[PDB]
Amino acid sequence: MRNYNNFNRVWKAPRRPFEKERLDREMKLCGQYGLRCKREIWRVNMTLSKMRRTARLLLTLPENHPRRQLEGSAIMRRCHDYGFLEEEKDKLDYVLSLTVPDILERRLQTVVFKHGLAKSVHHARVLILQRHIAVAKQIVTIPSFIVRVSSEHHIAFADASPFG
Amino acid sequence: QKKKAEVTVRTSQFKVNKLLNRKQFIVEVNHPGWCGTVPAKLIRSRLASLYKVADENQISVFGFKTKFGGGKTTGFGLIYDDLAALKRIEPNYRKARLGMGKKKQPARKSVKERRNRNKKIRG
Amino acid sequence: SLARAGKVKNQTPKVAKQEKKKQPRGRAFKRLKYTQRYLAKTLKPGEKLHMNKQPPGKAG
Amino acid sequence: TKANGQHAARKLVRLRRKNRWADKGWKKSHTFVAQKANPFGGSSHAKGIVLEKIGVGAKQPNSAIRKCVRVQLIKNDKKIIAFVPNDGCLHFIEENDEVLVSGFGRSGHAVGDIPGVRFKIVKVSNVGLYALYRQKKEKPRN
RNA sequence: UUAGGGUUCGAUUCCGGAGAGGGAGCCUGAGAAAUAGCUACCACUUCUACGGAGGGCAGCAGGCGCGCAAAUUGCCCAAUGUCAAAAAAAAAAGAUGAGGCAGCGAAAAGAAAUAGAGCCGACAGUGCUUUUGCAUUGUCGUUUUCAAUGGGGGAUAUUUAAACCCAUCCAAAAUCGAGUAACAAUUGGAGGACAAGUCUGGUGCCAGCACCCGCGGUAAUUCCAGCUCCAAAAGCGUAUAUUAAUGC
Repeated sequence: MRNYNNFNRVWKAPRRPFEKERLDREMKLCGQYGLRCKREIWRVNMTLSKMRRTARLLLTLPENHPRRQLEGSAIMRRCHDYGFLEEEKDKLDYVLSLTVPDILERRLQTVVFKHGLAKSVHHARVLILQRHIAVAKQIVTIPSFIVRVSSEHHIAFADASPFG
Repeated sequence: QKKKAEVTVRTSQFKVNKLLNRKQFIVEVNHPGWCGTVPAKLIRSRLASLYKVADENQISVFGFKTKFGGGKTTGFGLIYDDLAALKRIEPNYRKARLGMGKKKQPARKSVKERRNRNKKIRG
Repeated sequence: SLARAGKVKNQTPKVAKQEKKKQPRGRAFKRLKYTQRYLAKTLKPGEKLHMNKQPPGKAG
Repeated sequence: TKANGQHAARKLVRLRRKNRWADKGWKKSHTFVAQKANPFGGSSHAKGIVLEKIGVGAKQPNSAIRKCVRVQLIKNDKKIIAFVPNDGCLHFIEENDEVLVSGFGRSGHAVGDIPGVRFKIVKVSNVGLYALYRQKKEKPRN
């Protein structure tokens, strides 16, 4: 017996999957950003809902409450990192204005293309997985790696690369 | 051809353990342009020159951890003072990679079976 | 009638299907549809564009 | 209505405990007569030995003949009917063959145009009957 | 599982209690009413030249039975602990199916391959237009062409107690390999609820489909086949229970 390692789901399917409204706004993403399947669109959704739950709960509180103070700075800090929000943001209402694209946008697959190192998102997903990209000096072969605001300006190529 | 591959060995955090008369040093390796993993022989040579040990006998190393992407390795190794201290203090398997270990004990199962039958006998 | 079972599935014609080239897979598949329906068009479905349409023939 | 008093608690509790016995969605859980009644013992499936093939009619708005199987249950020694749920697979069931049996859909009401039958035959001799239907496997007589 | 209030589960890794075929009695010990300790009875059960003598897996494997239902008679004390008169080593390394490791393992959970790009032709949309014509974007296609990489192969090796898995690599002087990328994705659906057929053949209240509403009586958008398209995707259907849906 005697396993003390956690399991958790990171993705879940929204209720009523045959809504033609939802289908539109799925394909629109998965085609454009070159995503493999719908599973990816959902994976980000979950983590965003999570973040937005605590932010809502903090916002409710009166000023000068410990929950508000401490954990408010943290939520904000980690949206400054990854470039989801800028450093002119502080409210914890900005945090609730985050939506699904702004996450996907900062995945390595898109960041590679946008920085000029590929000709398509589909093409940049290959460039990742053929082990010919880096994220500063560290070879990353995962397209779902979220890239820091600092470290999207040091992408370069792998040192194992015939293209570098 | 266009280069000569080399193996670079460094260390980070070092101890002096006078209780067991050994050194405990977290190794690092880099090995730019080297093909595949670094064999431990090379590492022992570099460490010899570094800590001014006259032996690769006293240098006995275990474990190596190859980080993802490119040639990189990190590890940990032990130097001992004397060669007698090495043989005595160190585990069997570590030694036997140098070829200073002991011959393997006879199979566990045959021992059990016999150890049971010895309880029966009176002499 | 205890046995007359399988009546229809005896009589029917079998083409036994037809050869086809392999399809795109992974992202490539999802790409394929998102081009067809939502691009090179004035419309997005909706029901405004119909994803499948068929030719005429017979009417009753 | 209800009581809003501070010490009103016990009257509320006892009221609920009475009125849940007017729910059939309470009884179906808590009462073991329901469990006993169910021919699987409330288990997911059970196996049985085929007795006889029984031709079964249909109700008035849709006239058809339906192929059904009188099966006996190993577990409890009860008899039951079940439907063959593929086209022309009456063949692949034969007498005295072991067979599995499942429920189908709503399990408190009988399915339309087959009265008394909530039971469909999934597997014959642990082979998938669907697999025989849409050919992959062939039935063992081995 | 639930916005909240709640609803439901707990045999099972940790803690507490109880039990060792069913019962009772007892010795020893600081501690036991111990069961791989003892005594007796009962239900079973194994040997015996039949005078007698034994057995207790709800310990690990494994076998029989059972049921819808569940792994190897594998390797190791290197690690983690425990017991001991005991550190290791000295000729000279205690024991442990506790425990670790591997095998089997689509219960469950994380990541991710099955292609990507430039030329030519065809189609659609938008802008300008002398209506000739041009530009931009997207799709499809040929004996079209170009690179790159994993699955897989191997090792100067490395991991590990030993060996694997992962990782790193195809020379550092010297070491493999895709083009139909045959290294070819499936499981359920297309009348309504509910995303997708004004199809074509076959059947004709028969065969069957259908959770429910309903389809089939020769004019089938639902059956039986083919093509076409849709949803999810290395996962997808089916059954039963339970929770949400339920302010039923």
